[PDB]
Amino acid sequence: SLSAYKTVVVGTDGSDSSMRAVDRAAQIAGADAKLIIASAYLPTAPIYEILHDAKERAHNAGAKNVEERPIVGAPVDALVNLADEEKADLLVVGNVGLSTIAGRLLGSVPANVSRRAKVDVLIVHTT
Amino acid sequence: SLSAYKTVVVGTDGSDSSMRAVDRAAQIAGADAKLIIASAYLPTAPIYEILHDAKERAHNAGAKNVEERPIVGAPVDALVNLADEEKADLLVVGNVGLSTIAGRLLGSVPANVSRRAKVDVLIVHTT
Amino acid sequence: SLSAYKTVVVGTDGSDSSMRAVDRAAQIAGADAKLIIASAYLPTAPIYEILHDAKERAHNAGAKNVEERPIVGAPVDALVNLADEEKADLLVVGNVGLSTIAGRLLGSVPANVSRRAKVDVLIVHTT
Amino acid sequence: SLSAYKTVVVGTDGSDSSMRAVDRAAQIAGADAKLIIASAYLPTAPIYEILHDAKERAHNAGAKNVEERPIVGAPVDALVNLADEEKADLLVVGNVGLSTIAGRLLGSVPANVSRRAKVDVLIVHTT
Repeated sequence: SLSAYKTVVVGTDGSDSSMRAVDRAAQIAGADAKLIIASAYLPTAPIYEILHDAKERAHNAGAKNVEERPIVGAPVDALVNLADEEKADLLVVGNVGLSTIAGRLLGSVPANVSRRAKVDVLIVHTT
Repeated sequence: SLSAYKTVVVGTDGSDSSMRAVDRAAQIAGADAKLIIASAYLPTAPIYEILHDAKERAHNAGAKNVEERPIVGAPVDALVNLADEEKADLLVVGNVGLSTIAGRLLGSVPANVSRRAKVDVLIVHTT
Repeated sequence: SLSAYKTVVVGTDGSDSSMRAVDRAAQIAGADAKLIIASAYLPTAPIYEILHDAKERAHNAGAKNVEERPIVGAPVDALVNLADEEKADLLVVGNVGLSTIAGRLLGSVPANVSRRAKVDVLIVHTT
Repeated sequence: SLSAYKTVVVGTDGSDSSMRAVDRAAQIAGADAKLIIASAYLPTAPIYEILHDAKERAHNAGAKNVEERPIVGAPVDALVNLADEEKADLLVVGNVGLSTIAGRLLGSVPANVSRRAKVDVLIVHTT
């Protein structure tokens, strides 16, 4: 008798593939959940334009409670910290990878399956 | 303009973790989506009792169009095969892993982040 | 003109796969390199017997300079710390995994290939 | 007991990263082992030139028995096939990855640890 996701965080770097993850995250967050869009600062900084556009796409997709957020430093650690400070219950990202031997050999199976079967993959954490 | 998922496939082994994944999967499939519950066969077989209970769990969660299906041979290839044959647009599994050096060192980052942040992780496929 | 590995760290939980990784790590360390054998502490603690035996097997494999080390807390973070503290140049682990749908879906590709092609995999870091 | 590797394979795309992995693979191949350099085809031919540059770097690294070999189709499967056809006992790749939120979140832990500790990672298969 679980409840719907209340705090969704989605990462975007502005790529077209990335925007699809934003849309899906928007559809899930809807009008009752909080949607946080994040982007890693690799280098007004250009990231803010990416966040703004992403925030607009989210609104057009149905997300009413949207906010942007730059990620600083080692992205994954920052993301985990964000999830904890915002008590996120769902994290979303768009699949991506390299078509080279190394790029593929060093990947993760979930990302691989997602690409192989052109499907989305959901990992449910355990208490 | 994104609509909800139509064909949701979830994996389970009968453990507690798997049941949470089933709940979440059911909650998403709801009533207007097809929910296929899969389980890997690895020695009527006891797997059918697990699939039956999971099926009832999916029902007690809101899933209507529920159906069970045993996974045979290499589970990933089978799963990829099942999704392609059923036009699935969402695969779901409960997180799981080993806590030994090798167990943790050989895993995937999404699995790891899911555990560290006690949050679910969604990988959205691209074109 | 890259030279041979000088400081090798291998992890073991005392299983048979792990012991094979110990033999391989020992074969690489030989008589001119330092071999550090690590094991994650989960719970004289039983971990010391496992370490002692691993040390014995390393010697019988030609490794002259071998020391044991218990790993505490989150395993990967402890391993990264050890590698930094001992200036390691090669980490070794025996492949391992779960055979359930989730176990396989959440794994890494390098571990998958290792099992698929029954071969050892080596990831070379970059600057 | 165990003996050094006899058939070593190493993928490369010509990148600086790949070249470092070539050097390491060659250092291991030495003179009494065969080094098979591989490169994905279609991720006087661009791929053949890369393979040429690799054979030369390998030779200088101390590799005696070297041989170029283009990979066709999905790199991983081809690599797995190549491994079995050549009965390779070791695969080598240069660590590579994306720095975006998705890029790091979707990677594998072995690749990640290799980057964090700037160390090489070896996964020993079981039997």
